[PDB]
Amino acid sequence: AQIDLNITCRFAGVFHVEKNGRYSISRTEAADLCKAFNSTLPTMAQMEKALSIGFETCRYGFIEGHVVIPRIHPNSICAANNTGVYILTSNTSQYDTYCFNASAPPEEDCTSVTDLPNAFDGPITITIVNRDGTRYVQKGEYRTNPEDIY
Amino acid sequence: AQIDLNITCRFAGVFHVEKNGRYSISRTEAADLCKAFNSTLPTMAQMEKALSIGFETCRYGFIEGHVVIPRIHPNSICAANNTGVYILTSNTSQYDTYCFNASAPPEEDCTSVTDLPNAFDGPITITIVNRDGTRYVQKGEYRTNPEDIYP
Amino acid sequence: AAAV
Repeated sequence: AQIDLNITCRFAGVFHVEKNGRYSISRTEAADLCKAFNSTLPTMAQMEKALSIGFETCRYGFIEGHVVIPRIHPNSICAANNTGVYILTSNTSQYDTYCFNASAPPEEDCTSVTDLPNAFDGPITITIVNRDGTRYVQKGEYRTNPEDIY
Repeated sequence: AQIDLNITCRFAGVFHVEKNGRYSISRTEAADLCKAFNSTLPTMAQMEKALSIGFETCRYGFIEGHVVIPRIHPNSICAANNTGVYILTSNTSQYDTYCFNASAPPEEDCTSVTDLPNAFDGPITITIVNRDGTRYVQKGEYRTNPEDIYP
Repeated sequence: AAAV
């Protein structure tokens, strides 16, 4: 079993995590992922700060209490051309996640991430994929909710 | 550097290709990429047939004459609950692509794709990622437009 | 010869 975690640079601590190239993360799994990155689901304030200094994606993802997509440049395929932190109002399915790392520096940090640092023992092949495509592989687990496992 | 090509199973010959986990394919690169898979950009009729047997994604991609997203079940995160082979009007950005293969069978073919079969020599590490997550890596190139390779 |  494989899990690829594709991550962005951090913007004021905030980063995006996509699992296996598809919307595949539940709210409980999102919280477990952020914890495994020594991170937390972002607050709205944290997400607004990240947007303000250049953070955008074309993907919906969890933050604490909401599902959002941060948009800076209007694109017709990303939140119907809206800009700002766009809040999803039919927020029922699986998404990606955002995470906030309190250790990160104030602006943009693209420093290569070489493992999932706070995973635990398990048999899953877990790969961190950075922005440049570099891949780092370990064996472990991070999910704590049985309903995410089966 | 490296290029990951994440592909779906084929439905009536139609499949989706996403490059490097984000919208990153131009129309010229899309045509080159389908050619490298022994395939062509689908017609609308080919997309409709694929849709009719269960093909859908949450991604926009090139076809012949349009950029579309095939939707069976409404989802607010995938063309705002629209259904059908939904046509994107403002269509000037980079997307994913769809491709049609004439050899593929009429229903769903999930046979592992273990290389990019009609590429040519080059220095790029190209990985095919199948729907089941299995990865197959080669060296090559498939892009023929300098503007795609060196923006 | 002409497969995906």
